[PDB]
Amino acid sequence: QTISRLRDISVPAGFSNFEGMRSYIDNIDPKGAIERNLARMSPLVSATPKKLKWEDLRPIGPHIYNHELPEVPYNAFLLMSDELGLANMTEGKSKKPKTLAKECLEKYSTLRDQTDPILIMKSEKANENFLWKLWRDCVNTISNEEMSNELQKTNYAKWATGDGLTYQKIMKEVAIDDETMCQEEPKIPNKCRVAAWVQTEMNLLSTLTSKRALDLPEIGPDVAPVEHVGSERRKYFVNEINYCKASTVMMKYVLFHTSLLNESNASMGKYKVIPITNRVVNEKGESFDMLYGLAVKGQSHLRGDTDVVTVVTFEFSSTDPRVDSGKWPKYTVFRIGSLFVSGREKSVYLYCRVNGTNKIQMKWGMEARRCLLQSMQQMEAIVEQESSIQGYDMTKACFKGDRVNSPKTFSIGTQEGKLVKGSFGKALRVIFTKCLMHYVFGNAQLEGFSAESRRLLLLIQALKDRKGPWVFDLEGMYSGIEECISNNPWVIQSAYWFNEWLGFEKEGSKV
Amino acid sequence: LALTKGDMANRIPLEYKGIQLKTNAEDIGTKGQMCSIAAVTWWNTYGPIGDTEGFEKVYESFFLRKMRLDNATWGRITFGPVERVRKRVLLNPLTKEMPPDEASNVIMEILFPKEAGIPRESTWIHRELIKEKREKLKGTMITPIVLAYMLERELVARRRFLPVAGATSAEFIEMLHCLQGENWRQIYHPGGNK
Amino acid sequence: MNINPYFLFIDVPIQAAISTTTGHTIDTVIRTHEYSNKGKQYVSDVTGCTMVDPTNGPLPEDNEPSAYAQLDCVLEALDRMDEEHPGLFQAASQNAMEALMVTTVDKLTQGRQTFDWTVCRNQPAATALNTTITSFRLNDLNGADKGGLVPFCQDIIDSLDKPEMTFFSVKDRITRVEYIKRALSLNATAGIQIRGFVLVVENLAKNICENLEGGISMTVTGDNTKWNECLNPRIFLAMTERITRDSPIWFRDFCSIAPVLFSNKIARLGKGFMITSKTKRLKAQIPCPDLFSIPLERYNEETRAKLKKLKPFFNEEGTASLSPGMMMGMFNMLSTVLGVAALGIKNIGNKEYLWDGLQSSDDFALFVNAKDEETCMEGINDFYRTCKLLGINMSKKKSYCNETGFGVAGVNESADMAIGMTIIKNNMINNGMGPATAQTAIQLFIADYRYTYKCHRGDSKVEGKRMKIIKELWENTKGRDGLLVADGGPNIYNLRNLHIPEIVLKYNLMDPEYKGRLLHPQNPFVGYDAVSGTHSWRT
RNA sequence: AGCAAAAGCAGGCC
RNA sequence: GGCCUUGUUUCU
Repeated sequence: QTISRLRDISVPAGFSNFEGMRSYIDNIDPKGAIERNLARMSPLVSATPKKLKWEDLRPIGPHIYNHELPEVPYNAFLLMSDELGLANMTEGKSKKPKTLAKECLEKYSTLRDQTDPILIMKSEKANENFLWKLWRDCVNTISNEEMSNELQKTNYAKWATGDGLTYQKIMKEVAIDDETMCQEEPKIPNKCRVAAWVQTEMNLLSTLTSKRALDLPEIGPDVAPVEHVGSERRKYFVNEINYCKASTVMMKYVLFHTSLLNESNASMGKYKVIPITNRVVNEKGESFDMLYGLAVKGQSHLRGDTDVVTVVTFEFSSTDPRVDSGKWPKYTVFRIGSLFVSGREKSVYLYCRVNGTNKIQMKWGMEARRCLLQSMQQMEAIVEQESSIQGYDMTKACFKGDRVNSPKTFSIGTQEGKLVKGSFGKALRVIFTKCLMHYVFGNAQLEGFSAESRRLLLLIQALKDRKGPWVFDLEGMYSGIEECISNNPWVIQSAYWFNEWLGFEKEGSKV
Repeated sequence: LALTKGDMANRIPLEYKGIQLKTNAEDIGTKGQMCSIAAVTWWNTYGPIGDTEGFEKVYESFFLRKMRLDNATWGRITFGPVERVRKRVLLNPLTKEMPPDEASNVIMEILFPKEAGIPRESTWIHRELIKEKREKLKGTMITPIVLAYMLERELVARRRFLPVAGATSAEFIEMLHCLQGENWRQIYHPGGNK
Repeated sequence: MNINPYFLFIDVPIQAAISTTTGHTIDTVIRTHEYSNKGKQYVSDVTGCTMVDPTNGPLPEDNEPSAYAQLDCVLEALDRMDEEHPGLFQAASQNAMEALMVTTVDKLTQGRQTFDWTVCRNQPAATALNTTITSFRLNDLNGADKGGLVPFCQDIIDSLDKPEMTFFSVKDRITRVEYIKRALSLNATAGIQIRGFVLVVENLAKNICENLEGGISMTVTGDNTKWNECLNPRIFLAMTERITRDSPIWFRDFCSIAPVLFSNKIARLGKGFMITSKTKRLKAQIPCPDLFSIPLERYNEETRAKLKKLKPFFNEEGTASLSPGMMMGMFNMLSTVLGVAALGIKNIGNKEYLWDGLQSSDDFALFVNAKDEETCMEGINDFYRTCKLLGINMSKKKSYCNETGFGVAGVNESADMAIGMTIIKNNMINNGMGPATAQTAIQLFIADYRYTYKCHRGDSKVEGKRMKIIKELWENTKGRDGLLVADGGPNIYNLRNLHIPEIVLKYNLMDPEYKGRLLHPQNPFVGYDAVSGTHSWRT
């Protein structure tokens, strides 16, 4: 009976009793209800759409062009354009990576005990006298057979990987009188300029090297024609990327994240040392055990899913730290040696970054061979568009040219304001490394920018097909775009590439 | 990864070429000692020999699917757009058709002949199906959960909605992905008995 | 050489690149209550808490989202809906009439996230009905003796009138009001005490909905903002009472309960936030119930700026009530019924326009048949106004009017193989994954598995404590292909050979004494589709 | 120190 | 200051 009382309590505005609401609800007139409200409504509550023109498509986020902003750094997790590890030769027996390190560094024992450091680009908080002693004790615990990956209890990693730098949780009734107990602020994203070197890394992780480090396990045979053309396109693609440099990058990253999570599970407190490994075969069949790097992992009791552990990543490098000094503001650069590798000079500087990861990034890094699939189905949609133009299996029109469709030139780059036409394999390498670099430095701002720019891409598509869309809020869309273009180096340079592409469609859309 | 007690823990070895295979303690949930995975390969290379009756007999429908694959013929790969109909069709070609509640009851009657119950009319029409497979299950000791799972797999239908075009028979519903996707179809003919 | 990855789009169309084209709680509460601040505000007495109500408020004067809606417009919209539905209210009422007689308490177990009434947190509906038995059957509630849902709902709608209560949590005795409100509160949870009731109204909406459906045509496409956060239960109750007005008296006694309990839904205030002593280096945690009990100046700008608007709807016992609201959707087909009713008006004022839009979920698409383009403009204007009349808001930010036109699973070996293959199988069949993508997905899955359990090929140059015995078997057997992948050997899959398990594809080429070593029925360690055997084992 | 825009982590227990 | 689940986590 209290339920009946509350049933009367949920009377809307206007009636008194729920019985009165019911006798109202079955004995009221239908007509004369809505159009009187239409005459009653405001003359301002409206939508009032608006036809879309070219001239409102302004440069997205022109605050990047102001020259009183700091340079876009390189704040990813490893090194991509400047990879260098040593030159090795083994049989093909997949050894333990301890022995891979104990082999490859012992081969180049010019850098065995180069105990003469020369500090180069030391940043605001990185200190010389914990990194150097840390790295020398670490590599003096690679070249001995006491055991496998560990370290010793020292203060050096206790500074550069961070014991004791969390607070002490204490009951809250004494957290009332102390006026210092204040809520934090959000992280202020420092706005940053356009990129002038990430263009070179899209110029350099798309070049045919002489290396290949990709294996794929075999499948069963085939007799079906769909399987014939499926494996046909698959082998053409995997032939056309296997000598890219990003394949080496990809397999470095995958082996790195795999070893990282597996040893973080298998070692929680013993500070491991992981060789950064990627075996790469040559053209003829000889293997290479390329070691470039050593890592350091601190104490790793990981309860939930946003626990983090400090991953210091040493990595031997070739090109000098003295060209774009803003690119490396978290790069401690010791100097250890130099190697006349084949011809002239290349130096040895190891770049002692400090860094950290959470388990979503590790598990999401173990998955990072997935980007092959996205690039593959992107290529699939491209060639199904092309065969929708012609009518049958027409990747044979792409690699050699069929009866009607020549291998078509694809616009990829632009020199002095004039376009260049790369080959098909060039563009497929490009699509692959785009979906990779979408992963490499990918955080939530990129998903935000992509999920909001997709509508503008659809809009400019419909503008290209003369459909003439109508948008209620251009300022809403643009505010949604440039709310988050702040400080992730793929995002800003994607916006610059957008502005140049928009300028090209503007100058080419005169008819 | 525990073990059943007794001589069962003596047909595997303890240590083989340095590798461990089992433990020597006792657990607390099922009160046993653990094993390896090198044990599960050691039994595949060097264990005692089994028998090969019933294992053929209780799984037959997927062998029928196997020979339907191996007797099939393909045709032409097509191109161009397609139009599909989101239709609920039977997915796999079922052996025999019966309601699932009385089906579970009559396979429970097959399992327990003394605890079968009363002879009903469905049991009276299905008694020849009872006997003609009760004569099949004699030569083995396959576990009743395995028997019941294969029987409920071989006797209950499967209806879900999906886009489809061309054919409607459940063999084609099983092979629709080799038939067609979204811009291509494949002429295909299944083989053997359907 | 300057290069630009967007330069694909000079040739390839962008419509083909589709694959690459506590704080939340309090902000949701503010976005609900902010939309009808100046509406009607009637204070309850069973709780006495502040409970604001957007029914029959004044009309807004802006473009922002709101919640204001009169009643009789909704009532006659559903009336005209019934005028296009001859006896479909009668049909749905009789359908629930035959459905409710067979209602048992069976439908509880499918509740992988489901709130309970004692533990104060989420359960997978496991001990839900058992807790109802051990906490109600000592209070002379008796429904499981018959097993039907109907005596259970009868004595549970009689249960809140009991002034005291006694149950084992230790034991516990409380009085009436907390016995009510502890069953009222939602942590986007639900209530198992009302889950059957909302299932009744949900299948009511199912029976309602499942049978349903020169002149320049502009068209639109868009969703609706604050869609959970702007509707209201009073409109729900008037809807279901309009439906039951030809039903017998017990149905109107019983169908008018679910919007009653959604007409007093309290809300739990999340986990909380935190503070910082940057020098003293000691912290604490202000939890869900005790937000305002603090120095209110000792927060940031943002929490203080939210609480300064929150506070006049705050229960003193730490869970603020939201008299409108829907909270991530649990009346989804019912709100869909409301939305398609909003679409079905099809004219106002009899101008030179007409609508033929189709139903959908919270998103939609219109088909406006009008005379000239300006008639389309005014018709879209009055469509937005009429949709505004029902407490609904159209998103003008995510729309475009236009001219017409996850790796390996890991429970065993064999069924792991089977489940991965059927995931890739159904993913191929549903959304049109291209065959090269799944063909490579087979390879990436085999590489995932052959890392996961170290079962590589014996003719490889991998090492390991596991792989040596596999190599030993390889140099032992004459069965040049008849192995399964957890014991070395190849993998023989492709696009076609998908719906078979392992052993019942590789039995024919298999070795006799090897398969006799495999299919031994005295296998001591053993305790989609599958096949029994040695590999079918568990922890 | 470093990571990351759900207020968190850079240990717990003893 | 000790314990946090004896290890080999060897991608053609």
